[PDB]
Amino acid sequence: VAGKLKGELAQFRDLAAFAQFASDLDATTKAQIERGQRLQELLKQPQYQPLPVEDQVAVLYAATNNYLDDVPVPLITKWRDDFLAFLRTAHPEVRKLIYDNRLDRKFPTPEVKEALEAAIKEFKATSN
Amino acid sequence: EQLANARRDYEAEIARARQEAAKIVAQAQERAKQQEAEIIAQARREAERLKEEAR
Amino acid sequence: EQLANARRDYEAEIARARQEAAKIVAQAQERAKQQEAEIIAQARREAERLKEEAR
Repeated sequence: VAGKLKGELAQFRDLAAFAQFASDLDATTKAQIERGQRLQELLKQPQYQPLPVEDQVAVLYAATNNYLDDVPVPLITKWRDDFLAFLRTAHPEVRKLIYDNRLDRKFPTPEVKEALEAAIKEFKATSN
Repeated sequence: EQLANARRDYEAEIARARQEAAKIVAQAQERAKQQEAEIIAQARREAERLKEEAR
Repeated sequence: EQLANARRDYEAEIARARQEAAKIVAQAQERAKQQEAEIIAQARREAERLKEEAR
């Protein structure tokens, strides 16, 4: 899950000045700026609130599979927190499913890709 | 015929919207029943952990 | 106008269904949260009483 995260963050860091006051960019530079801002806001975490491995896997899967693109920049921390709360309560079985097969070579198993993308879609439709 | 199909589609779309809204409320009720059930269960588990660490 | 109003009615009533589903899940969550708060409070008080008796 984290290779795409690292690459996109590196591209965004390369594209620094353009984000902040260049206004003549296509939606190719600006797309990377947007996605990098999404991921950077995703890493903003409070104190004394650690996230287990399945939580980070689910959040980064949502972020890197374009399921978070429509969310505006300042609301991403709240989106992550709400998605986690939904995931504790609405579907603990998907958390258990992620945690059980986090060690297999090909993690996005169809059993896992289903019931995780499904949960993401349910949260997207139900909230906002 | 344009007007006829438009009217029939208007009422039929209302009907299918009510069917999908019934599905939506069913899903919301299922989510609520779930969420409350394991919220109480997690409260029970946390109380059990509190007793265990107290011991 | 029938086409436009059909689209508007479908979207508006689907939105209303979603909003009332949101209210349903919200009130269920509030009930679960306050019950959990009571559970944790009584568990903490049990732990404190047990600590006093252990002392």
